Amino acid sequence: KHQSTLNF
Amino acid sequence: KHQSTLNF
Amino acid sequence: ALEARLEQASILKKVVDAIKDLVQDCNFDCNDSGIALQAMDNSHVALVSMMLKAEGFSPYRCDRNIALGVNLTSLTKVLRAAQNEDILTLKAEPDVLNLVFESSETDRISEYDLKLMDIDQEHLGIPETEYAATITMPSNEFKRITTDLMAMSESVTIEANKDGVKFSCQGDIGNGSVTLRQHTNVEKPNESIEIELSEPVSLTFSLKYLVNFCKASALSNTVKICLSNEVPLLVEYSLGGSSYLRFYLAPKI
Amino acid sequence: ALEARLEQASILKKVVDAIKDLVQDCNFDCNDSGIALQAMDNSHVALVSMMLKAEGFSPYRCDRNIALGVNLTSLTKVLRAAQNEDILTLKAEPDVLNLVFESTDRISEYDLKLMDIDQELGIPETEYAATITMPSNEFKRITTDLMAMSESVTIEANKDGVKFSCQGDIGNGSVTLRQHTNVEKPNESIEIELSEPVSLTFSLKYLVNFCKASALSNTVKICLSNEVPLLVEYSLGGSSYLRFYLAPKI
Amino acid sequence: ALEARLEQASILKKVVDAIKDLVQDCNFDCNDSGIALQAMDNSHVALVSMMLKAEGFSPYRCDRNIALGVNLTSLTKVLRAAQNEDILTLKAEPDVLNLVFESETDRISEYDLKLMDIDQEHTEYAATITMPSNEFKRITTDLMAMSESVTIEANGVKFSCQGDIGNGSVTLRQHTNVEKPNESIEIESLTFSLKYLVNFCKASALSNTVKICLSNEVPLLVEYSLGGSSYLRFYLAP
Ligand code: NA
Ligand code: NA
Ligand code: NA
Ligand code: NA
Ligand code: NA
Ligand code: NA
Ligand code: NA
Ligand code: NA
Repeated sequence: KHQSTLNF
Repeated sequence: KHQSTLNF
Repeated sequence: ALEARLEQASILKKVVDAIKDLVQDCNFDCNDSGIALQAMDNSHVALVSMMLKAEGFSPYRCDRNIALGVNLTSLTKVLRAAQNEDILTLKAEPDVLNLVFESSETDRISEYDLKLMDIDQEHLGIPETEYAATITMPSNEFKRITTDLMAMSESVTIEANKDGVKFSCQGDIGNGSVTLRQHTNVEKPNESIEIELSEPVSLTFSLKYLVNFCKASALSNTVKICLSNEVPLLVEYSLGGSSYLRFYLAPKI
Repeated sequence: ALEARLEQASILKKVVDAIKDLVQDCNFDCNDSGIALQAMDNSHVALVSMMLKAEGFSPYRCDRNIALGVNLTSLTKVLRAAQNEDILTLKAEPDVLNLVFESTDRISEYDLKLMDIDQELGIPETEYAATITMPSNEFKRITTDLMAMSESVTIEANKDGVKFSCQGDIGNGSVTLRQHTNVEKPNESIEIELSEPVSLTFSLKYLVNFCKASALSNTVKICLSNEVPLLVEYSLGGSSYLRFYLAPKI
Repeated sequence: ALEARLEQASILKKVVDAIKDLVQDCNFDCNDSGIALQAMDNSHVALVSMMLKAEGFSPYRCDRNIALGVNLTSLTKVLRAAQNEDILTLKAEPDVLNLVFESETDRISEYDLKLMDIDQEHTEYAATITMPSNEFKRITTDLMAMSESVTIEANGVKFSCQGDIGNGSVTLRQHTNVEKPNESIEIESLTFSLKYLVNFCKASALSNTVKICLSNEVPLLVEYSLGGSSYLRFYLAP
């Protein structure tokens, strides 16, 4: 539904 | 010379 | 209602590419004879008449007469996702046209459900017409001539007699003409210029429309241009069997 | 500090061409292992991770660890002046990156002004739920085609195959690829390693951008996990690579 | 006055395509030696000098010296309607230039181009470099990405520039290619606009080699030599 940010 | 419309 | 398999998607991609700049919305009419399209441009100057006969599919199944109301930009966006050599299946019950594209190479399957629209058919019946002149010529020759003359004029006059056909124009920069003599090419029959004429005939047409019709050049190696003082110009791209793509164009007067 | 010779400029031209629309400014990190790049796009949605290993050069000499802070538009303008089959030498002491392009006896020499760029990141070694190996051009065709009709693609993997699907104003689209081994043309294979079925959604704008790397590698590895970002890997000769990481839509 | 037949339209299409971005209006000068063009760009920085010698036609007939005042955009629109391998005939009495294009087939294209009245405004170099046309195109196009100006140094030859992103040079050593003579660099310091040089390089398709002639006293000559003693020449102020 919506754009997550980068999460390592 | 003006553009006529289709006539069948 | 409809289950129609083409051995190659190519045909449907070229037809839509050839038609989509003349006509935005239109109905594909499906019956036991196959799939027809009859659509006028917004100006009522040009009429597109297509028939893909049932024989051209493998197989063709129509259980019920249906219209598929399609936006040709939407349909183009879907047909772009088909390779020329993909096996294409059309299926409908309809709110949606189901398209399946199967690779000729891998086991890859593309599946599209295209939202259809209600579109009121503007169909008019075209009489069987005895034209004054018909010119058969290579499609690419007709594309070359219309594109070239459009650089220097909005209009082309088409003159036919026993000897040949002349396309001529005039513009701000001066005059242009292209003359083709009747000739039979024995080795390359599609390169022939064949002229059947009951009487000499001359009419004037918009090059913008003719150039548009020439986007169908890849469908057929030859094109039939049919002329009469009484009736609109027929530009016909004849296909395998009795299938065809036909463009009718009102003349300038 | 640096003296690095590539037998063919081609590789460096393709890498920069593949990355320059995602990332404007970035550091090339030079050490004894070779040349690395790790840069996020402005949105922090996408991460580019490149390594040209020392083995890929002939020779590679690093006397001192250095960062080359480069504008990729500037670098592109310079790399355009290299023929694919030119011998490319990188040299640096640095305020300037020296590039030499050798044909004939023709020599091109560029001194590119560098900028100070503050380096950002550790990526964990990840056991993905599914990996799909497929031809690069197949992935380019699919992402480009679906982008015509949608901003988003769902990637579904199982033992049998992988499905890319989308929905938009005009309707629904999907492309399904079955696991298959091509004996004659191995790059045309669809190989699926999966510990469990997995489905995630991504921006097609980003995926299409990653597909500008299609000319670097005949195959592309797409790696999926509910826990971690998408890995799109273009494996190169030896253990060199171009990798794109993409945060999913949730 | 004029009846000039070229075996192939190609040559006239390439010449106009090569010239039309430098020069809009200009005169084709027809005499018994053949067809000449001498036109400055609007800035009077660059001069185009073309001669298609009579020998290049089959046949060439001039009965009266004439100027054909032509807009090159108009002429381009007409020449696009000629296939490379068409037989091209130019005919004039003149208010009009008659062009006939003959096919393979029996097809005949005929154009009458409206002419305009255009007032005609009618060196031992220090260095000449002969090099492949495409090499000169590659160098000028590449350096133009990063600079408005190129310095040309000769003794081999070095093209160098500097700009916002840094410095660039290309060095060519004198070398004879025995198998592929057009690939040779034959040699027997000034600064120029790359915008103009790149424009001249639109003539690359006319000739496999280009002659660059340099002198402290006189403008740069960039010459695309053609069959026999016909030529396309560009002159550029430094
Ligand atoms: Na209709
Ligand atoms: Na036909
Ligand atoms: Na037929
Ligand atoms: Na070292
Ligand atoms: Na590898
Ligand atoms: Na004479
Ligand atoms: Na020559
Ligand atoms: Na010569």
